[PDB]
Amino acid sequence: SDLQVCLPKGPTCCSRKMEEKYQLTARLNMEQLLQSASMELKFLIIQNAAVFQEAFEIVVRHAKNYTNAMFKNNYPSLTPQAFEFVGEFFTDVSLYILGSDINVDDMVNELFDSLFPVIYTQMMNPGLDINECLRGARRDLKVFGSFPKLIMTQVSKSLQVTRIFLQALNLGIEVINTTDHLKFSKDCGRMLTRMWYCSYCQGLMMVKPCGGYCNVVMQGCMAGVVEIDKYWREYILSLEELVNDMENVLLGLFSTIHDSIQYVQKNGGKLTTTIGKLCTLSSRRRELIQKLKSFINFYSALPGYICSHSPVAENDTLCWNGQELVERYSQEPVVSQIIDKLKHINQLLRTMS
Ligand SMILES: *[C@@H]1O[C@H](CO)[C@@H](O)[C@H](O)[C@H]1NC(C)=O
Ligand SMILES: *[C@@H]1O[C@H](CO)[C@@H](O)[C@H](O)[C@H]1NC(C)=O
Repeated sequence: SDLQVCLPKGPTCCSRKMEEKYQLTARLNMEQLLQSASMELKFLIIQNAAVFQEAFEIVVRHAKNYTNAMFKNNYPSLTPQAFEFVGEFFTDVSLYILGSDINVDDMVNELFDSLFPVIYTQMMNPGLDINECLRGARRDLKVFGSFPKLIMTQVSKSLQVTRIFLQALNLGIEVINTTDHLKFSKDCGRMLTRMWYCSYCQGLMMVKPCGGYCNVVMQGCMAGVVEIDKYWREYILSLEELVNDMENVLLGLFSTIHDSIQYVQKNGGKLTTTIGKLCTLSSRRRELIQKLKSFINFYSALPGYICSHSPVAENDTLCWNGQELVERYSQEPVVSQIIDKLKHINQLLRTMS
């Protein structure tokens, strides 16, 4: 008589307060169903994100170790200072891989800025306050040739693809975790309450809602959610485009650095006088992608999941149509944030490869 959701066709066994209860369980039932649909995909990316993050850090640590080892072996006169700017470089390497605001060109530079004064003082002119004059002379006189720019492009290409690979996995975690927190319209909350519970208010014990009625209701409130599909697909294929490395580059840096130190030593005669006057991975991300491609239908199949895991009369016979038991059935802001972040990422993937 005073109900606001359950259309009272005949009498009704539930009051207004019982309509609250049914509306809140409708909310809770929807969130649980969405969360059950997204659990297995969420855990897949969470697993891989944790593994790949440690695997990359193992690579960076191994690359730092070997660069320090070739400094110990080939340039003992540059140690222990060598250990300081090598460690600072690879620390910034990791920090950049994990998404922090680090400038790759500033990394490579600062490395050669710190490396040149000790090369001059210990290898070229044996025999502290003039240090800043030497650091400026490194770049102003281009003592290292194209070696810094060579390393610059060599590592910026591989560190950018590794950084975006991690950023893409985490953002995938972020949007899939956002699905089961998706708040819906007030009209849908009433429709879901009608579809799932308002039959109990009419005194029915085993009646299930119609599969067709569930389809028009689900398509009702997932109209915005389903629009994410196109962008979620493009995210999957763009991620496949990137995987199809950074180890070989980072584990080759010593070689390039060592040759750069030979290069600056080749013109020492004129340089000293001028300055004196002046002063199994790839298998893992392949398996991840093949497992991620099984979830390309996630957003399109989502209304199908909610109806197929809720009790419905698929036959559309002897079912509940939201207001009565029939013989046959007749028949943005958060979502836009998901699409924006998907758009931003997809663009970022497509440009790398
Ligand atoms: C290798 O790296 C680990 C951790 O960075 C360090 O404890 C160890 O001393 C390194 N070994 C060599 C030979 O550089
Ligand atoms: C999922 O979302 C909830 C609430 O927004 C948040 O507390 C939680 O940390 C998120 N989990 C992940 C793995 O992002």
